[PDB]
Amino acid sequence: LDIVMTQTPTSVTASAGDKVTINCKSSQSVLFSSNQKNYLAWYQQRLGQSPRLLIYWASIRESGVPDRFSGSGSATDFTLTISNFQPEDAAVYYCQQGYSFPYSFGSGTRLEIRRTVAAPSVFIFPPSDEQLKSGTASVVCLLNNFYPREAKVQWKVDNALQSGNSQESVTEQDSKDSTYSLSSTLTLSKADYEKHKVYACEVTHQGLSSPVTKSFNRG
Amino acid sequence: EVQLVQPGVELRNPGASVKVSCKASGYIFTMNSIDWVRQAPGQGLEWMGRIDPEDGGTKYAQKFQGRVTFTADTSTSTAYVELNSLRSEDTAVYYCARVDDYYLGYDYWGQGTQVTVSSASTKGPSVFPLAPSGTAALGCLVKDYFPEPVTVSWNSGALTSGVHTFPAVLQSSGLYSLSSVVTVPSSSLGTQTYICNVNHKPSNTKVDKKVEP
Repeated sequence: LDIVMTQTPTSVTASAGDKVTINCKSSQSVLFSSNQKNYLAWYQQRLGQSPRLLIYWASIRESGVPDRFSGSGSATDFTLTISNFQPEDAAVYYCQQGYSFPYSFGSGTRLEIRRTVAAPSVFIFPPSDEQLKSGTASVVCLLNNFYPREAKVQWKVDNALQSGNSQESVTEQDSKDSTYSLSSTLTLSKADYEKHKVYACEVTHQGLSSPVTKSFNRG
Repeated sequence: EVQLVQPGVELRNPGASVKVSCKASGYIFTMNSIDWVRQAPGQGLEWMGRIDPEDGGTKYAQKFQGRVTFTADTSTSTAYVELNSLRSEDTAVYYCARVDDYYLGYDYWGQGTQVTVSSASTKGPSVFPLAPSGTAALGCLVKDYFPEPVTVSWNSGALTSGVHTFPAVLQSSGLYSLSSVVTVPSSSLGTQTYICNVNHKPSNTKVDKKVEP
């Protein structure tokens, strides 16, 4: 044999409050005839975290799990249902069988969230005096609490656009307000940094009517 | 409550063998079997096999049989996983989850133990402040380190609201770089003291940088 777990859909996006549904179908019945118990469990995994058990016995809720989360179905077809979908519920959801060996999980299902367009609060940081000691200069640009994920950053050293010396990283969606945060870092050798006065960061997001620019003078 | 404490991370060269440990605080052994699930990067969970700590009863999923071994010591309430002939494919997060006897698995899980299969040398990070200049943003730059991860906390963990520890990026040097920030009110800059604790266990590095305006 070897039961197979099939999750539907692969990814979902819904507004705060709308009813969310995840389906999981097994290749073989996970219901045990004598105890009339379905061997199915639902889990919620977040980034940089261990999975968290929500539903067991296909319809039983775990202690401390919100009422909105509900387990349903029998034999092969199972369904996890979030009623008042909240920002906290933006995570990966897995279905797991326990009826036979080897144990099988689902492919996972990514739930997402829609929010009002939020403009980024822009911040600029010059390199620290100790970083300088050793012939390097890293300039950091901060794009705090913004939605959608799509945004543009442009470095302008003495009003001359920079290319191929910067790197950016984005955070996962926030559990509370459901926004993003971006960090761009401009890295130059001490000699190149010491050459110029002005250092500008130009941000282009749909939450901003005009491109916001944060700058500084070296010393 | 109940805690399945696994180590944070081990780095081995290819062919070398690791031994993922899992201390079971609790609760208490036994009468709770234990299984091992692995999480490759961005890919789903993959079931490796089980253990009956009662008396070392084991099962392996075909694809893990021959390369893996689960031991358990009833004395220290510690269970293990030993993977042999380490390949770059084996680079994943290894989970220690406690199996409940009815409704199968996994009420309590473990932190993860990233395993990195790399020939490269350990290197401690360089911690630099990101100085602020009615909501101000201050941070820490954890530059040039290997391997991942680094744990950044603020004010010995007392500061949690608005903290954003960014996902680490690979530099041309092959060393990772990371940055951790926090939005605070402008009013607290004169009052409050902000210090980032940085930990890198692979190189045994512990830094506490005080971020000043």
